[PDB]
Amino acid sequence: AEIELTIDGHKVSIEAGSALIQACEKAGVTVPRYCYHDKLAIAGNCRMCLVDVERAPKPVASCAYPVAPGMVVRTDTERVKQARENVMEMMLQNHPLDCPVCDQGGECDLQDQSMRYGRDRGRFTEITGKRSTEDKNIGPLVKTSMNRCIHCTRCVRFANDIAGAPELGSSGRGNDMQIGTYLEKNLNTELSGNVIDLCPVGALTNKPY
Amino acid sequence: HIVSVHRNTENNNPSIPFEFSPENMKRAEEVIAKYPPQYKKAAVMPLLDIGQRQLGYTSISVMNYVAKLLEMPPMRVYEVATFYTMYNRTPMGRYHLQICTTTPCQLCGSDGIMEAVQNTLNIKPGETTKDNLFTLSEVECLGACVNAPMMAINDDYYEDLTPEGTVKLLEDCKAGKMPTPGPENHVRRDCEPASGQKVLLSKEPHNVADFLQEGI
Amino acid sequence: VNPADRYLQHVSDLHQYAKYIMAALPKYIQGFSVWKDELTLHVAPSAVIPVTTFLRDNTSTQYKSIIDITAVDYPSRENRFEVVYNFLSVRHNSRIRLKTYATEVTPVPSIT
Amino acid sequence: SSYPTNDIAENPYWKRDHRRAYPQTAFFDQKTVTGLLELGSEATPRIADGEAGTKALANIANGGVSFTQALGKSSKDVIYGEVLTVNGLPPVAPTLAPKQWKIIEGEAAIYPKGYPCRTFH
Amino acid sequence: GEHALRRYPSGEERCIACKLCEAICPALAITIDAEERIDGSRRTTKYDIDMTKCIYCGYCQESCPVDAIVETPNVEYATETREELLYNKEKLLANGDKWELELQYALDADAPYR
Amino acid sequence: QYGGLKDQDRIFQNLYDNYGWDLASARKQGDWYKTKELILKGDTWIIDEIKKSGLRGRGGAGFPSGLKWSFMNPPGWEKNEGPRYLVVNADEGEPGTCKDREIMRKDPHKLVEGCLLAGRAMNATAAYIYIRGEFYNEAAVLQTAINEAYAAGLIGKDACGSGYDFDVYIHRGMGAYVCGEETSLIESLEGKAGKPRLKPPFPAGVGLFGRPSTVTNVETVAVAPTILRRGGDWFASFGRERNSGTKLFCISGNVNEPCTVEEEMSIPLRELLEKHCGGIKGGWDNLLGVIPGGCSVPILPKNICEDVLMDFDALKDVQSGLGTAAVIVINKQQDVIRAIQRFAAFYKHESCGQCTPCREGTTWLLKAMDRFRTGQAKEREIDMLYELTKDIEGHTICALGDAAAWPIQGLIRNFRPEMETRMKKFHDEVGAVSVGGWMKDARVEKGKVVGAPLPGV
Amino acid sequence: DNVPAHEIVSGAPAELSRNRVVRIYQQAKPATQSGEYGTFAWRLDWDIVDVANRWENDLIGWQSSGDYMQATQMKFTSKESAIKFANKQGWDFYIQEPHHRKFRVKQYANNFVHSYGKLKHIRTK
Amino acid sequence: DAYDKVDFDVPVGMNGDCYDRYLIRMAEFRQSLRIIEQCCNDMPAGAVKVEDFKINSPPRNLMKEDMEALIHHFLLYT
Ligand SMILES: NC(=O)C1=CN([C@@H]2O[C@H](COP(=O)(O)OP(=O)(O)OC[C@H]3O[C@@H](n4cnc5c(N)ncnc54)[C@H](O)[C@@H]3O)[C@@H](O)[C@H]2O)C=CC1
Ligand SMILES: Cc1cc2nc3c(=O)[nH]c(=O)nc-3n(C[C@H](O)[C@H](O)[C@H](O)COP(=O)(O)O)c2cc1C
Ligand code: SF4
Ligand code: SF4
Ligand code: SF4
Ligand code: SF4
Ligand code: SF4
Ligand code: FES
Ligand code: FES
Repeated sequence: AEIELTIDGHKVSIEAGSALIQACEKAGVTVPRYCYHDKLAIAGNCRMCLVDVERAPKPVASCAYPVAPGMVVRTDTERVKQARENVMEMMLQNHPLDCPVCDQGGECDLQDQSMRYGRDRGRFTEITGKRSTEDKNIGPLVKTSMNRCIHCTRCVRFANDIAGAPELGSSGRGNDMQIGTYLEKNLNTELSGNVIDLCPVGALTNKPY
Repeated sequence: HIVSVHRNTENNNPSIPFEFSPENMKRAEEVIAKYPPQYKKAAVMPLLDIGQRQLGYTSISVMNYVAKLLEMPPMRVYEVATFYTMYNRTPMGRYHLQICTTTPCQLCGSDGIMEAVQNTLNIKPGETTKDNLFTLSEVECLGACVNAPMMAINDDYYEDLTPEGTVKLLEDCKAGKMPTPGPENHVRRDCEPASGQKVLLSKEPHNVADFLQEGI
Repeated sequence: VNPADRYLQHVSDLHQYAKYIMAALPKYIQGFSVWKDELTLHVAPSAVIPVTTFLRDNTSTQYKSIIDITAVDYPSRENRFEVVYNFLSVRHNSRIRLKTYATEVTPVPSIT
Repeated sequence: SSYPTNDIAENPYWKRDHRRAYPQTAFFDQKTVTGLLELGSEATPRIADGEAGTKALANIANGGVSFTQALGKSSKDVIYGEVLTVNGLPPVAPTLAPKQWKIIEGEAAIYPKGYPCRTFH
Repeated sequence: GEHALRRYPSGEERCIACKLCEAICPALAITIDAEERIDGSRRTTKYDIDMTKCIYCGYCQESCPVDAIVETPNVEYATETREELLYNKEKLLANGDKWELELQYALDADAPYR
Repeated sequence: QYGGLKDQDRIFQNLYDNYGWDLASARKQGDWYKTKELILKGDTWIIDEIKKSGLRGRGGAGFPSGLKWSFMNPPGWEKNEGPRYLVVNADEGEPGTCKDREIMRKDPHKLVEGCLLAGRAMNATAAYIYIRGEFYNEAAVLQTAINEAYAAGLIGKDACGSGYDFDVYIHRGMGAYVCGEETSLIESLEGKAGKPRLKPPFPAGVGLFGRPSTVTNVETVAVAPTILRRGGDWFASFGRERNSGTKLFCISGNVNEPCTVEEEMSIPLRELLEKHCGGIKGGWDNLLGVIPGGCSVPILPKNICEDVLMDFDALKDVQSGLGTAAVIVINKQQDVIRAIQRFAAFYKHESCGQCTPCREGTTWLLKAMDRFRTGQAKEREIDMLYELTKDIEGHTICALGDAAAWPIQGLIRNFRPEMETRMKKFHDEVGAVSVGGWMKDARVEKGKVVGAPLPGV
Repeated sequence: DNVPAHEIVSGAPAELSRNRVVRIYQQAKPATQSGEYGTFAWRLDWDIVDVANRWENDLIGWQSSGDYMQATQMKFTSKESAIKFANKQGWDFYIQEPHHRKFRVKQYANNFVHSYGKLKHIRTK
Repeated sequence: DAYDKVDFDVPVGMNGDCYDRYLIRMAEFRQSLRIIEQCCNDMPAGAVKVEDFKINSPPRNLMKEDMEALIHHFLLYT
C-alpha cells in the first residue's frame, strides 16, 4: 500500500517500494539525472541524482534508493550541491568541445544541467588532453559521434529490453569502455529511431536530419 | 590500453570454423554441469578459456561458437571477452612474459628485470618477437608480492629474480628446455625468511584434537 | 559578497513604515510587499484617491513627485491590467509604489 | 581576474552563486499583519505553546479576528513599540543613504556672488 | 562596418552553420540554411544578411565560435538600389577574400581583448 | 603486551608446507575430526559462537561476520523457496595481499569444511569459490583437495552422513580486480561483465542468481572450523576487545627479509617488523613510511607509526585501516611519489568504468600524478588534486572509488614538502609551468603538442 | 457565453473572431530532454490558414507570410483562465487535454530476480 | 556606481528660468570634467565584467579550450 515520507519539508505519499526519484517527481521536487528514464530499467551509473537521507551516512542515488516509511530527504543541502558540481565536473572532463557542431545543441541535457547545477568554469587543462573514441557505423538512420557518449546505457537498455535487439552493448573496460557492436553490425530494428530521443547527448543522432 | 573494436582480417574472421576437440567437448559438458540448468550462460568464462586453450587465442570464431553453444547473443560474449584481460584477442606465441610492475615489484628491481628482458628481446612490452616465440606484457600484481622480483611465462610463476638470472632463464626458454619448475634459483621454499624458518620448528604438527571446546 | 546584504536594515525600516501605513488606513490598504529598497502598496481601484492624497500630503510621507504611471497586462487574472504608480519624495529621499487593478471596461479614478 | 574568484582549489561555485540566493519578495496581507499584532513576532513572541499557539494561528488565518479589532485590542505598549515609534510618533519615509547637504560659498564656488546659481556639496 | 565571411589559411570556410549568429542577432537580419556537404562537413548552403535590417551591433561577431563572420572597417559601400544590399553567401565570402588583410590587422590588434 | 603468538596457538601449521596438504596430513592436523557433530549442532549455535567470537570480515570490510550471516536467515526464510547460496571471495587482488594464496595452497581442506560449516549456519545448498585466474596452480591444488573431500564423502549430497546436502564448486575469474567486490563478484559468476550492482539491494535480499547469497573472504571462512572446535572465548583471548584473533600478515617492500606470518592482532609495528622481517633495510632511521594494509589505505608517516597498534581501531584512529594486513614498507632511498603514481595507474587500469565519478576520475588522478612525479605543476594544483579526490570519494557505486581517492590523500597529508621540492626541481631545472603543465612555448602543431615534456605520453 | 462580434472593445479585425480557430493546450514533455519546465503553462496559439501561412520570395529565398498571428502565443496559468480569455475575445477554440506518464513502481533489485524457468532474455547492464 | 568614490558638487539655481538652467548645465560641464579626471587618476585593475560565466560570456581563450566555458557561451548567446 501507499507509504509516507517527507522530501524537502513537504509531505508526499507514494506506493511502497517505489524509487526515491519517483517520490521526488510526485512531490514537485526536481532532481537532475541522465541515466534514469521512466520507461527503462534502473541503472544508477550517472550518479547525478544524489540526495541526502538522514539514515544513510553518504548521499544516495535517488533513482535506485527504495522509499521507506518516515524517510526524511533533503535535496538542497550544501553537500548535495557540492555533489552535483563534482559529478558534473567529472562528466565534462572528456566531453568534446562540440556544441557549435553537435546536433543536440540547444536541446542538450548536458548543457542545461551543467548550466543549472555545474560550476561556471572548468579546472581541467591537461597537456595530455582528452580521450577520443572511434566512430561506429550502425546503419543509414542513426549517425554516431561517440566522442560525446557519456555512457548512460539508455541506448543499450532500450535496444536490449524494449526492442529486443541485443546487438548493442558495451565493450571494453574503464576509460576505454565503448558503446557499440564490437564489430560492424547495423542496429537493425524497426524501433531503432528511438535511441535518437533516448540519448541525452548528441552521440546518437538522426542522420537524414 | 584495451582494444575494444574488432576488425575482420583473413585470419581471425567470422567465417573461419572453430569446433571443440572431443576431449575439450567432454570437458565443456563437465563444466556446464556445475551451474543450474537454466543459468548455463554462467559457463561462458570457462568455455572461452577452453577455446583459448585449444586455439592459441580468443578469436571471434571462438566467441561465436561459445555464444551458439550457450544460446546467448554474441554481443554478451563479446562483452565478457573484452572485459577480462586474461582473454587474449590477438594471436601470440609459445611463451608470454608477464612482468609484474606494481609498487612492491619495483621496490625490488622489476625495472631491472624489465630492462633485461628488453635487452635480450628488443621488443617493447606490447610487442612480440619476429619469431613469435616470445611475447612480453607489463602486468599488475600477480599476487606473489612476498617475492617482489617475479615473473610468469604461461602459467608458472618465477620469482626472486635477478637481471643476470632473467637473461639465463630467457635463453633456457629459447633453446626449448625449461630450466626449473621451481620459482627461483633455489634460495627459499616460497614463503619463508631467507634466514630460514623462525617459527614452526616442530617435527610434527600439533593435532587440533588435543584442544576441545567441550561443546561437541 | 551578496549584494542584497546591504539592504537588510533598510528592509526592516521599510517593513516598519509599511506596517504603520496599513494600520493608519485599514479601510484601504489591501497589502504591501518589500523587495530590497522598493515598497509596494496594493489597493483596490476605489481606494486610489484617498491613498494618493494621504501619500502626497501627510507630513511623514510627502510624496510630492509623480514619477510614472503604467499598466501590466496579466491575462490570467480576472482583472487583466494592474496599474502602477511610482512616487518620489524629495523631502525624505524616498520612493513608493502603489498598485491597483482594472479591466477592459472598468475604469480607474484619474489622479490628475 | 580577481582572487578568490580565480582560485583553482577552494571556491565551490555554489558558495558564490549570488543569482540563486536572491531575496524573495515578501507579501503581507491584512491577515498577516493581524497575526503579527496579536501573536507577536518571531523576534518577540506573544503566543502560548502547544495546541493553543497553533489554534490561535489557525483562527487568525481563518478570519476570526479582523484587522480593525486587532488594532482595537492592541495595547499601548504594542502600538507604540510595533506600529508607531517608542515615542509615539509615526515612522518617517525611510532612506537608504541619507545625504547631508553643504553649501560652498566664496572662492571655492563655481560662480561668483552675483550669479543665480549656487554650489551644493 | 560591412560584413564578411572568413576562411581558414587552407581556404576552407570557417563557418560551420552553428547558427549562433542567427540566434543572437537583435534585428533578425541573418538567415541561414545548412546540410551535410558531399565530403561530410557541416557547412552552410545559404547565408544571407539583410544589410537594411542590420543595426551593425557586432553581436554576430562576438557569438561565432570560429571567427567566421566579422565586421570589416569598411563603410563605403552605398548602393543605388536596395536589392544590392541583400547579401548572400557568395557576396559575403567575396568580401572576406577581398578584406582578409585588413581583417587580420584588426584581429591581431583586438583578439586579446575579446 | 600483544604479540608473540604460541606455535601451539597458530591456526594452520601448514603455512610453511613442511607437513603437507594431503588429506591424511590434514587429518593429522585434526581437520574433519568432528564435522559430523558440528553439523548435527544447530545453525544457531554456530552463528552464536561466531557472535561470542566477535569475528569481523577480514577481507577488509570489518562488518561483524556473525550478524552478516544472521541476515541470511530472515524470520520467514522458509517461505522463499529456491536454492539458498553461499559465495567465497577467493579473488584476492589487493596489491600487497598474498595471504589468501597461502590459505588456499597450504590448507585447502579447511576452506571446504568452513564452507560447509558456514553454509550450515546460513542454510546454503551449494558453494562457489571464486578464484582469480592468474592463480592457476593453486586452483588445481584446491580442486584436487575438493575431489578428495568428495571421494571421502565428507562433502557432497550426504555430508558426513548427516543428511545435509552441500555441493562445492570452483569458479575462476579472469584478470579483473574489481571482481573482488562482492557484487561485481556475483555478477561475474552469473556470466556478465563484473560491474558491481548498487546496494541496496544487499546480497542477502537479492544475490547470486537472484537467490539469497553471502560473500566472504577465504581466510575468515578458513578460521571458522578451528574457531568452532577451540571455542569462541579462546579466540577472543588473542587481540584486544573488538579486535580479536590472529591474522595473516604478509610483509613486503624494503624489509631485509620479506615474509608471510600469522600473529596476534594489536601487535606493534616496530616489533612485528624487527622480529619477523629482519627490520627495515638500513634500520629504523632509514624508514620513510609504511602502508598498513594494501594499496587502498593511506600511508603512515615515520613518527606516528612507531607507537601505532595493529588492530582496526588504532589504524582507523591514525586515519588508515588494516585492509588485508598487507604492510608495504618504503625506505628513504625510494621515491614515495613514484609509488603513489603507480597505485593511481593501477586504479585507472582496474576501474570497471560504470559510474562516471570513478570512470572519469581515475584518469584525471593519473594525469595529475605523472606531472607531480616530474614536478611539472604549480603548487596550488596540490590543493586542486585534493579536491579532485573528494569529487570521487563519496559518490561512486562501489568502494573502488574510495580506494582510488585514499592513497593520494595520504600522500598529500604526509609528503607535500616532497612534492614542493620536486616542483622547484621542475621550475628551476626545466622551466616555468602553468596549471596543467603548459609552458611558454607549448603549442599545438600539425596534430601534436610540441614545446613541452607532456608527462605520461 | 461567447462575446458576439462588434462589442469587443479590443479593436482587432473582425476576421479574427469570425473565421479563425485557436487551440489551447499544454506543451508535451519533449522526447529529447528529461526536463519538464516548459510543460505547465497553458499556451494559446492560432491554427494556420492555408493560403496565407508561408511562401518563398523569388529574390533572396525568404519565408513570406500574410498571417499576422503566425508568431503569437499567449501563456496562461490555467485551463479555465485560457477558456475565459478566449470566450471574452470571441475566439473559437479547441482544448487538447494533456497526457501524462502513468505511474509504475520501479525497483533496481528487479534486474536480478531469480528465474525458475528458461531465461526470457539476458539482461546485460 | 562609483559616484560615491568621486568628489563633485551639485549646482542649484534659484529663479527657475532658462538662464538658471543654462548656468546649471554650464557648471555641470565643469563637474563632469572633474569626475573624469578623478577616474583617470584612480582607475583600478581587475575584471570589467562580473566573473560568473553564467551571466556574462567567458573570454574567447577559455571558450576555445574549456568545455564548461564553451557550454556557457553557447547557452548565453542562444
Ligand atoms: N580483500 C581485499 O583484497 C580488498 C578488500 N577491500 C576492503 O573492502 C572494504 C570495503 O568493501 P565494501 O563492500 O564497500 O564494504 P561494506 O562496508 O559495504 O561492507 C560489505 C559487506 O557489508 C554487508 N552488509 C552491510 N550492511 C548490510 C545490511 N544492512 N544487510 C546485509 N548485509 C550488509 C554486505 O553483505 C557486504 O558483503 C574496505 O574496507 C577495504 O579494506 C578493498 C580492497 C581490497
Ligand atoms: C574493489 C574491491 C575489491 C575487493 N576485493 C576483495 C577481495 O579480493 N577479497 C575479499 O574477501 N573481499 C574483497 N572486497 C570486499 C568484499 O567485496 C566484501 O565487501 C567483503 O569484505 C568480503 O566479505 P568478508 O570480508 O566479510 O568475509 C573488495 C571490495 C572492493 C570494493
Ligand atoms: S552533446 Fe550537448 S554538451 Fe556535448 S557538444 Fe553536443 S550540445 Fe554540447
Ligand atoms: S550513446 Fe547516448 S544513450 Fe548510448 S551510452 Fe552513450 S550517451 Fe548513453
Ligand atoms: S551586426 Fe548585429 S544585427 Fe548585424 S548581423 Fe551582427 S548581430 Fe545581427
Ligand atoms: S555563428 Fe559563425 S560559425 Fe556559426 S553559423 Fe554564424 S557565421 Fe557560421
Ligand atoms: S566505482 Fe569504479 S569500479 Fe566501482 S562501479 Fe564505479 S566505475 Fe566501476
Ligand atoms: S539518475 Fe540516478 S544515478 Fe543516474
Ligand atoms: S607486486 Fe608483483 S606480484 Fe604483487
